[PDB]
Amino acid sequence: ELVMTQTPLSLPVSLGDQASISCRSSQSIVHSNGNTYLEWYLQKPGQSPKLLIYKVSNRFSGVPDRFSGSGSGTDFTLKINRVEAEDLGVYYCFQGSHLPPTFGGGTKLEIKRTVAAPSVFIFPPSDEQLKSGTASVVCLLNNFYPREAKVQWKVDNALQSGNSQESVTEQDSKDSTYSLSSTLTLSKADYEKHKVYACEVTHQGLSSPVTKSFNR
Amino acid sequence: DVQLLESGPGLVAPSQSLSITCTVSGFSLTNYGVDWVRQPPGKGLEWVGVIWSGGSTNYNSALMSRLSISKDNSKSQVFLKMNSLQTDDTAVYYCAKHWGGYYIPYGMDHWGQGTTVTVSSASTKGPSVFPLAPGTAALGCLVKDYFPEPVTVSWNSGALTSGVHTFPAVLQSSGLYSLSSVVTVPSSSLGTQTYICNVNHKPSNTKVDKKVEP
Ligand SMILES: Nc1nc2ccc(NC(=O)CCCC(=O)O)cc2[nH]1
Repeated sequence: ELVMTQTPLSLPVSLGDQASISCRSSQSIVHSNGNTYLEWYLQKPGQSPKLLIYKVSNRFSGVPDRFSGSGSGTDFTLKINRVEAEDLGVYYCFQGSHLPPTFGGGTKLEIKRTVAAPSVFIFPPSDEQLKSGTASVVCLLNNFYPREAKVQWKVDNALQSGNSQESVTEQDSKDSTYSLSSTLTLSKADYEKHKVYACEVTHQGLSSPVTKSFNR
Repeated sequence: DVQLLESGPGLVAPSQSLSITCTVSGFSLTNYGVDWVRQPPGKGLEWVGVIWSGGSTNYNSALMSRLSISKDNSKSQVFLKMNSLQTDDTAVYYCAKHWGGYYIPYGMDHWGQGTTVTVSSASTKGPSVFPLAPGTAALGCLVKDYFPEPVTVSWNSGALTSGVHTFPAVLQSSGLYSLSSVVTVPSSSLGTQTYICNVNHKPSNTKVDKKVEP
């Protein structure tokens, strides 16, 4: 039973730099016919896997020259010269010389770009939502870098905890930014009991924490 | 024009059976092997099994006692069937066409979009859709309290693509999912143009169109 060991798990890389991904197999994957059936696949956010490299070093048609596979026996390498924003995603090696075929663990390529501050928007519960017994206050942080960002909820200046949930997008394929949503969930009763709702946001690209708010 | 498209039941109860159909097009299954591959939420790609052009199969070590792949050449269809489903089996299932080589493919050419399978004893719930009301304006849709994944969200029937962000779902203490899709638009068009989000939840057959207004 062949194992494919891919390192590293996550690979942060600046735009235009080189990225090197390693696949090691627990045995030789040179087939008895002399071929070695090792492929590399990219899976981009919200997309199916796509073939880049087959038989160790052959580029699949339409794959740019910045992508090259090499190696033999057990040690194999994918190199991406001048990493582009569009190269973002998870790379998997694949071994097909031996039954059963296996994928490596995957290597996630994150892109390192310049700092970008989020734009913040706050949304009050819709009148339709209140008219069924639940209040969702949504706070949106749009197109920022890096990923680390603190979102705090203040209800009449009472700092909230335990009653909200966050969701972050994958890194954007055109500008390597993240967006995030934080959702504050209250029963209509407990919502209509309070005046000022505030989303407070902290980020490296902001000079001090920005607050978006509204009165109910 | 090569196409592969998976057709699954969306939700399956534990201990029961899974049947997914891959409908294939722009090629002949007499000539091509097809792979089945899967991906549990947040985890890596797993090879599941294969059906060779001639009709013989090979299966994954872990799943092979519960797995069987078959096909209909005349119908351009490949079938994955799987017994005794566990929570573990929750995944996106892809079919993939074989490319190149004699009796071992050089790679996997073309893939289906995937089909999502949740193994659970909960029942199907359609989402409630609530507007998120708006030189740049943000507006959105809050899509709430549905099971299982996925939902698909588009704006203006797919016409408006630029600056759309549909966030990954989150699972609530209620066992129901909830997401939001938002779009950034010009402030000046808020008076002139209308914005509708199109929310589709195939497991419940619920299609909802929502007008988001100032
Ligand atoms: N996309 C792919 N699906 C598969 C399925 C099986 C593959 N390899 C083998 O079966 C190896 C057989 C080796 C032998 O000739 O004994 C290789 C492969 N690649």
